[PDB]
Amino acid sequence: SQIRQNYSTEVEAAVNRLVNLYLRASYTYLSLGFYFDRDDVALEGVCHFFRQLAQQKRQGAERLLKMQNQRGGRALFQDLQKPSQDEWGTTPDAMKAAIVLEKSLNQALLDLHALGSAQADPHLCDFLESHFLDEEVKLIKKMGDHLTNIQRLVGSQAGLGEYLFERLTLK
Amino acid sequence: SQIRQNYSTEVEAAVNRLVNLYLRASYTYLSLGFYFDRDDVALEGVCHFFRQLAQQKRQGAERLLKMQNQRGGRALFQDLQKPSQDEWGTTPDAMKAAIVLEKSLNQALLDLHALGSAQADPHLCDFLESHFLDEEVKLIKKMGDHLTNIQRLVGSQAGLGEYLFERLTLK
Amino acid sequence: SQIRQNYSTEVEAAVNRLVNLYLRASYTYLSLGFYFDRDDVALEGVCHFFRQLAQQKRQGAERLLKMQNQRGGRALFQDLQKPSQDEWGTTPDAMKAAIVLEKSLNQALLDLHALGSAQADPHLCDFLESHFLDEEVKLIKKMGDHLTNIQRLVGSQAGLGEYLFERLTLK
Amino acid sequence: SQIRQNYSTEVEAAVNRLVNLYLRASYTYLSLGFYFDRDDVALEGVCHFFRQLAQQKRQGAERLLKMQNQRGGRALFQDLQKPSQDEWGTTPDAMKAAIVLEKSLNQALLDLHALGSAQADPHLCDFLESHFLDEEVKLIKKMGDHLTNIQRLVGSQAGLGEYLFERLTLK
Repeated sequence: SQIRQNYSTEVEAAVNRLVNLYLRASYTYLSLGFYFDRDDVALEGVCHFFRQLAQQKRQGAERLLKMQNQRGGRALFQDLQKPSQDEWGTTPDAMKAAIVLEKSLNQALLDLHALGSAQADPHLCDFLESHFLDEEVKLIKKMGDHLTNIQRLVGSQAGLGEYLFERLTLK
Repeated sequence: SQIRQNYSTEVEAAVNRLVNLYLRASYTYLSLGFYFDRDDVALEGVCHFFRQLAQQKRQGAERLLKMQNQRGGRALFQDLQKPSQDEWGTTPDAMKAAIVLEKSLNQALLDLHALGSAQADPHLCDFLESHFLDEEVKLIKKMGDHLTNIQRLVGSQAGLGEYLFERLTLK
Repeated sequence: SQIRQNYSTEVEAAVNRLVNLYLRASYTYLSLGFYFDRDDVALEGVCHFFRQLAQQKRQGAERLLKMQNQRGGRALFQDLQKPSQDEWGTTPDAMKAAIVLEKSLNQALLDLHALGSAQADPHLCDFLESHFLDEEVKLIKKMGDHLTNIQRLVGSQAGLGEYLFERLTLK
Repeated sequence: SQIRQNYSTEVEAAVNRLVNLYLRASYTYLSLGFYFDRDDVALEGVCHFFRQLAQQKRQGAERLLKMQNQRGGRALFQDLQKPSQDEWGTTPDAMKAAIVLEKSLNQALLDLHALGSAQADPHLCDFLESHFLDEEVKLIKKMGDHLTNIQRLVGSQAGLGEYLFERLTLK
C-alpha cells in the first residue's frame, strides 16, 4: 500500500473482527426490535429503543471500515451469525441480553486498544477513544439505569410494570 | 472598618456560621443528587430535584457573603463537614432527610432574625425576610407535599410507587 | 455493579480524592473572591476572576462525579478543609497562591492519568485528556501571564499598578 | 384626619425632620457636583457621581413626603442650611465627606425605625426597610470601595491617581 504507515497486520485483522462483531450486534438488535413489534408482544417504545441501537451499531461498523481504508488496511468480511435467540422474552430479559452484548463489544474495544498500545499505534488508540469507548460507557450506564427501573416495576406487578416502563421511560 | 455601622460582632459571627450551614446543606444535596444518579438507584427526577437544591443553597451562602461585605463584616470560613450519610435509601428516606435539613436551616434563620431584632439591626432583619424566610417556608411546604404523595404511593406497592412519583411529579 | 467493567478500585478511590481536591479548590476560590469584594480591598475584576474559578472547579468536581457513576463506581465524600488563608494579601500574593493551587490539581490529574495507564483504563485516560488536562494547561498559562503583568506593574508603583491591572486586564 | 390610623405625632415630626435631612443632603451633593465641574477642578466623572446623588436624595425626600400624606400626617418644611463647605478639596476629601453625610442619613433612618418599632407602627418600619435601609447600605459600600481605590491611587502619585480614578472607575 502506498499510504500504509505504522499499521500492523495484527490491528488490521482485529479491526476486521470488530467490524463483524458490530454488524452481528446490529443484527441482534434488528431481531430484538421486530420481536417487540409482534402483535403478541406489542411494546412500541422497546421496539424503537432496539431499532435505534441496530442503526448505531451498523454506523459503528461503517466508521471502522472507513478507518480501515484510511490506514491502508483491507476490509475482509465474514459470515454474520444469526442472533442467539429467536424470541427475547420480557423487557427485562431483553435488556439483560443487551447489556451482555454491549459488555462483549466494550471488551473487544478494550482489547483492540491494548493491542494498539502494544503496537505503538496512537492513531488507533485515539480513534477508539474518540468514537467508541465513551459511547459504550454512556450506553451501558443507560441500560443499567433502565434495568434497575424495569426491575423495580416488574417486582411490584409484572404486566403493569412493563406497560408503564414502555409508556413513561421509553420513546 | 470605614463602612461598618450598627453591625454587631454577634451578628457578624452568626452570619459566618449560617454561611457554613448553607454550604454544608449544598454539599448534602450534591451527595443526594449523585446517589440518585447511581445505576442501581436510577431516579433521574430525584437526582435533578436535589441537584437544583444544591445550587439554591450555594446561592444562599453567596448572598449571605455578599451581605457580610456590604455591612463591613469579615467572612471567615470553616471546614465543611461531610454529609451525614453515604447512601440515602429510598425516595421517602431522602425526602425526610431533606425536610430535617431544611427545618434546621429555617431555625438558624429564625435564630439569626431574633438576634438581629435583639441587636436593633433592621437591615439584617429585612434581608432575611426578603431572601430567606419565605424561600424556606415555600420549600418546606413543597417537600411536605412531596412526602405525602410519596407515602400515599409507596404504601400501595413500593417500587411502582417510587417510579410513578419520579415520572409524574418530578422534573 | 451491573455496569462496572475495567474500573479498578484504585481508580475509583483516586477519583473520589480528586473530587475532594476540586471542591476544596472551589472553596479556596470562593474565599479569594469575597476577600477581593471587601470594602478595604475593593478590586472587582479580581473578585470576578476568582469567583469564575470557583464555579469552574465545582463544575470539574461534578464532571468527575458523573463519570464515577458512569463507570459504576461509588461517590464517597469527605470533609472539605477550609482554605489555607483567611486574608489573601495583594493581587500578586493571590495570583501566586492560585498558581500553587492549580499546579497541585494538575499534578493530581497527572498522577490519576498515570494510574489509569498502569491499570490499562483507556476511558479514564481519554476522559482526563478531553476535559481536564488541557483546561489546566490553558489556565496555568493565563495565570502566569497575569503574574508577569502584575509584577511588571507593582514594581513600578504598587497601588497604581494594582488598580491598572484590575481595570485594564481583568473583566 | 379622616384617614390617619396608628400614626404617632412623634413619627410624623421625625419624618418631617428626615425630609429636611434628605433635602440638605441633596443640596450638599449639588454643591459637590458643581465644584467638580469648575475649570480648575475639572473631574467630570466625579461631578456626575455627585449630581446623580443629588437627584437620589431629592427623590428620597419626595418618597417620604408621599408617605407622610399617605398616612395622614402633615408635611412641614424648614430652612435648608447651606452645605458645610464652599470648596471640597480633592476627590478623596469629597468622598470622605460623602461617607460622613451618608452615615448621618443612615443613623437617622435607623433612629426613625427604632421609633416606629417603639410606637408599634409596622407600616413605617416596612416602608424604611423597603426603600431606604438597603439603598443606604449599598451606597455606603460603593463609597467605601471608591475611597479604598482612590487612596491606593493617590498614595502612588496624587494628580495621576485622581485622573485615572475619574477616567477608569467613574462614569
